[PDB]
Amino acid sequence: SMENFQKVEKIGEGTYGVVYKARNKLTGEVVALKKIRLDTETEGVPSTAIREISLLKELNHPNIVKLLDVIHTENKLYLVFEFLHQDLKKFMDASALTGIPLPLIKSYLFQLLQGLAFCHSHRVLHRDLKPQNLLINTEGAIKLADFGLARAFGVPVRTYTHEVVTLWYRAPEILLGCKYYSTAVDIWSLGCIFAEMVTRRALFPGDSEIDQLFRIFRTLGTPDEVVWPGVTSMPDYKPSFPKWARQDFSKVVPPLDEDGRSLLSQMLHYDPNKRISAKAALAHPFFQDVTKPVPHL
Amino acid sequence: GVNEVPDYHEDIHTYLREMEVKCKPKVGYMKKQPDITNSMRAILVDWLVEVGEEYKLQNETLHLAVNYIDRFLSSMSVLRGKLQLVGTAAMLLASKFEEIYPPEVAEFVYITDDTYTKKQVLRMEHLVLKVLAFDLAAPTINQFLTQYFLHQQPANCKVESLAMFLGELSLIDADPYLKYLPSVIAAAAFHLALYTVTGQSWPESLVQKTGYTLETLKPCLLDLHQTYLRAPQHAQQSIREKYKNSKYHGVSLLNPPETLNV
Ligand SMILES: O=C1CC(I)=CC=N1
Ligand SMILES: O=C1CC(I)=CC=N1
Ligand SMILES: O=C1CC(I)=CC=N1
Ligand SMILES: O=C1CC(I)=CC=N1
Repeated sequence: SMENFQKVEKIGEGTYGVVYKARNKLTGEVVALKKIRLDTETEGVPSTAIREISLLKELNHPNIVKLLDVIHTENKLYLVFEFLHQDLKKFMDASALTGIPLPLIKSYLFQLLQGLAFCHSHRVLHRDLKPQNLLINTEGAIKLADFGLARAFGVPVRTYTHEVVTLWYRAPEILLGCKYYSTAVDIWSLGCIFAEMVTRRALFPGDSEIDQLFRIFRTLGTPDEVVWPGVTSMPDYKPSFPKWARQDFSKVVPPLDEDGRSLLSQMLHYDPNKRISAKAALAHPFFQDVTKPVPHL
Repeated sequence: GVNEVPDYHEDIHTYLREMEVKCKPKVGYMKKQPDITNSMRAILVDWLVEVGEEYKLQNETLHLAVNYIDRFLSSMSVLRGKLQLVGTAAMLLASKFEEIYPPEVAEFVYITDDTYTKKQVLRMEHLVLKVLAFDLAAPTINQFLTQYFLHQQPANCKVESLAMFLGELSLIDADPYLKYLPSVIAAAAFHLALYTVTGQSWPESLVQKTGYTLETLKPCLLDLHQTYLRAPQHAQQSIREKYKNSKYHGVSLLNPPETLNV
């Protein structure tokens, strides 16, 4: 079954066991293999994998990681993925001192939005966008990956799982514990990620939910009904929240131009309804001159 | 606002339609099954409705499960003794796909009265997965209804509940409803339901959306009216029992119209 794959090295470890880089012995293709142990006497195939496999089957776009195969045994599932060089997080950290060229940031965000526009146009929410789940190659591409916390949604949306994004990239609607959430949460995450590519530090690194909330208010201004209608009649909103002012994106993301700051604010808007869509954002003036640079590796 | 995904409603609709074609079962599968029949299938789906009600599962889960069952029986000969095994396994898969808090496998074994072992349920799960090649993201009648209920400017709980009900009745009966796409059955249920309550028809807004006129929706609407009319006499009652409850506003208890006008 796996006789044609030669293991090279371990490259990660996530929801399902360990991910290994491997080489097709016959074709020379390099791949990432994900090994999922099947609970044959207890729970069977985990819901995470049913969702990832089924959803990645549908989603065929240049900025979404390709699932190449699923190889079954009685006792294990191997998912065969295209291999990409490393994740954005590792690239970010490697670029902590040199910085990331603005042209590459723009290219990356553009592709991320193209990938994500595709996911939303196909009744799918990613719900775990964070640098560690975005893969880059050496030729200048970036791709959405790790679709384990993904969910095919209906229209309108219904109540979905509340424990979703990693805290730092969690949208205010989820924090405040709203009954419904949608594509806006994924845009919020990308917005967090844009900022992070620019500064190479996380935008809202909270220790807790209450802290996460305070971190956002301090930066974007404690929201009110004039900015976010309904914010005060939100489940976990408190009248007591201090009233900080919105910080100038010229101190927030000093390196970012007039177009960048505009698109960012749009991506980080409080109200989900007024928050930009991936489709909208693809048109934004920021990307007018977008190129496809190669990253320094 | 953003919960109706305006910037994407069109693209999703287009896609669901394209997908409901590929995930469509074989219309004449029951003839090529030597040992199982529309009647037995009816019992199965009715049992899933119960199960759905006992475990307070979503309606969408039930729809998916039935989609999984028809496509498997479209590829695999199954003996009568194992028809339930397929259905339990499908409900299991749909729960895993769609529910926040799916029942544990043990509870899927409990509902088959120990007809089957856990090992059998779990093995059938994998086999179902291989036979559908993990294409589990099937568009359902509900996925179309929820979108149709949106163009319903006068939002009616009664209309919304009633359409769901006609929706589910269609699950039971391979003949005729295997020969209609989910999008169609959703419209016929949605038309039939609106009329019965308000007096109104398929709205133009939904004609422009779907390309579906009442001319093209008539064959289905005919069978549905029939199904609605015979509903109290149907050998399968779980859905009528279901939609008596306050939750669904007793729409089942309502008397169907007697004529449709065309
Ligand atoms: O049997 C195997 C497992 C793995 I991971 C790679 C190659 N062969
Ligand atoms: O064998 C396979 C491959 C893929 I991609 C999806 C499901 N089964
Ligand atoms: O497809 C992948 C997964 C992982 I973990 C690293 C690189 N490529
Ligand atoms: O236990 C059962 C199974 C079935 I299929 C129908 C009713 N009861």
